[PDB]
Amino acid sequence: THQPILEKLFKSQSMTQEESHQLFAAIVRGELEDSQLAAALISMKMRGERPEEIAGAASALLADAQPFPRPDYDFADIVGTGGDGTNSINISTASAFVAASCGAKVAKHGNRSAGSCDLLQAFGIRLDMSAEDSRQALDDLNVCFLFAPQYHTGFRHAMPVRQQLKTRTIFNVLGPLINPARPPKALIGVYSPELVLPIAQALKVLGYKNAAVVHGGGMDEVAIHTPTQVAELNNGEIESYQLSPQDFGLQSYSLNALQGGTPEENRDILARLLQGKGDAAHARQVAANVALLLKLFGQDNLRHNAQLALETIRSGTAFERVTALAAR
Amino acid sequence: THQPILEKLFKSQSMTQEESHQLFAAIVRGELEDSQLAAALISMKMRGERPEEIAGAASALLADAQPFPRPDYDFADIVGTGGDGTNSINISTASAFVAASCGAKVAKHGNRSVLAGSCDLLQAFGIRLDMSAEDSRQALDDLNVCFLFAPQYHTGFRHAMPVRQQLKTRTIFNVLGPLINPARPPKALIGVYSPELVLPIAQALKVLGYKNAAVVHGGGMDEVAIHTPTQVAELNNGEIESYQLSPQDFGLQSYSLNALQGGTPEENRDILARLLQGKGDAAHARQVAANVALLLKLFGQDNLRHNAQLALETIRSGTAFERVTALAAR
Ligand SMILES: O=P(O)(O)OC[C@H]1O[C@H](OP(=O)(O)OP(=O)(O)O)[C@H](O)[C@@H]1O
Ligand SMILES: O=P(O)(O)OC[C@H]1O[C@H](OP(=O)(O)OP(=O)(O)O)[C@H](O)[C@@H]1O
Ligand SMILES: [Hg+2]
Ligand SMILES: [Hg+2]
Ligand SMILES: [Mn+2]
Ligand SMILES: [Mn+2]
Ligand SMILES: [Mn+2]
Ligand SMILES: [Mn+2]
Repeated sequence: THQPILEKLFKSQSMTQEESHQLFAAIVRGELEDSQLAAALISMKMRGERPEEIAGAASALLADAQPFPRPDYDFADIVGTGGDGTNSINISTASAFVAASCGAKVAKHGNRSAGSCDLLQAFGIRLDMSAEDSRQALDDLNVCFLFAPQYHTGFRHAMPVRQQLKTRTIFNVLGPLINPARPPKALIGVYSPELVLPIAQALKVLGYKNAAVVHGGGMDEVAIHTPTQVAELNNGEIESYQLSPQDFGLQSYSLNALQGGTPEENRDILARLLQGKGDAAHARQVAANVALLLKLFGQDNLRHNAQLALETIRSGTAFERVTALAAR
Repeated sequence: THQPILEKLFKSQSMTQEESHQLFAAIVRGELEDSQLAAALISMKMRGERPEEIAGAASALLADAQPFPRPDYDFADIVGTGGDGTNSINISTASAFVAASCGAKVAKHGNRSVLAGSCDLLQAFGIRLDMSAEDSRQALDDLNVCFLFAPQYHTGFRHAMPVRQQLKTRTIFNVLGPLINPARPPKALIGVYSPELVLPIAQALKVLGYKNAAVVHGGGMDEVAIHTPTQVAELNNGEIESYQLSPQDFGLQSYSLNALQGGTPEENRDILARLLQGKGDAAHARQVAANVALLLKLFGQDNLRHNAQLALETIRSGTAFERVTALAAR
């Protein structure tokens, strides 16, 4: 029992990485009451979560998470906090398939909201695949999907309070920092510009090799309808800069061009897209995100990266990868 | 749905008395989930509850309080937030019967918290905690005193006890108890567990429209003390004045906090018996004399030395215990 930590929080005092690790270890184990878990989440919220706190929390959740045979070769994650406000299509999910077809190995983590992960079901992709096969799919197809629920069983002890609270808390940012395959590289999108730098520093503490945290025009990704604020981690060194669609040799578009629809529609969108028959704005936003991710693998010419991602798309070869995966 | 108010709280913004009233008017009817109530309580805790918010919340609780036929003559309450970690004898309860024995009408409101409490004492004396409002009002008319037990008049005060004990930390609820007397008295001697709550609580009382009141804290006790100076905030004719009083201001010897200490409920019951009968410890009598003395100030009696002297003669007289038995006889 950690009463001692809670009073520290109630005094607008931040926890140490270890104190936060304890608190969140007890949380995913259901050791806390609804009221306590809520007081913890709200006290941290009002004060403003610190990088060491976010790292300690994530560090805890991963410890509880189910095992995954982590490979040696380089692979990464392309995931975002979501809830950006601007109803858009599933950029990250599409980018994972295009990236896997553009050289990179992507092990994506994430769970159903409509929304995301639901259209993966629609493509006939068993969300509860075994850690054994996902590792296999990753080696053979350069991509796999790790559904949070089966890896973070304890995450359910926090859902009720989160829902009833209907407000943003540290759990919104801990979603992307807990891939059970512990990837060394990652493209992480955040719903707010103020989150870009904090997360970056969190990933550093978590010891990530190469990573990028993005936000632009309200999107928790790389934007085509406006500049994207970036915080890149490399060699334990962080750099801040901003990118525009012309930096990928792409033409700036409009957010509206990237607007979601419904289960059936969106399935068609991503299908007819990965098949190389979608809109131009859709192909652009994706290639832009894949282009920045490829920079985490050492490919520094964003324009060439974008051109390749775009041709890989138009190739249709990506969709043949949701099918190869849908058979296991 | 009060989601708009909860989102405002999470941004370190204060609610208006109206908003506060709405939010707590929902809390007492068990309409909020444990998570939401706890979030609401912690967010106000961390920021610091304002006078206007304390009033809104109290107004809400009083709205759902069972009725009580409020007399037109002057009467008062004498209660504190408790929880001062002092372990002293029951000052306010004793001061309640002594004040009545010399002419002051006292309709004391008592909260629950545990035996080990003022109501547990009166219960030990044989007093009916579930006496009807009519009977407590009839006792106030003839005996100058009566006890209004919280659980009997504030049925919604319970929908918060589970969360309150789980959180194991102070919240706005610790200070609402003393402000929700169901008879809505025009005068009151309220004690608080910390010096910084004196002014805010007196400011809330004014907002709630109290005529004459005094909020105090003295060397750790939520009562007027004689072992050290007492922090006071007095409301009179619509204005609040701040000052401290000292034992000497009452003409009383200054005894230690330790000499006021109590024990088991049984010790506490007999201690209060001997005291009220005019056979207790000097420390005990003196500490009560000081609280009754300030109380009478709310009744236009401005000389504290005289007030304290009257309280002492009232105590050695033994009538205060007489009124105890009489209250029990009903
Ligand atoms: O609150 P909402 O607006 O519904 O968004 C929240 C979701 O968005 C993110 O998807 P991810 O980062 O995996 O990107 P995707 O859209 O490409 O799946 C995240 O994984 C959530 O599932
Ligand atoms: O149990 P605690 O942690 O101390 O907190 C609650 C206390 O508040 C009440 O005091 P009251 O106003 O009735 O005055 P009295 O106790 O001096 O009679 C009650 O009698 C308890 O003493
Ligand atoms: Hg490529
Ligand atoms: Hg009197
Ligand atoms: Mn995304
Ligand atoms: Mn997104
Ligand atoms: Mn008291
Ligand atoms: Mn007391």
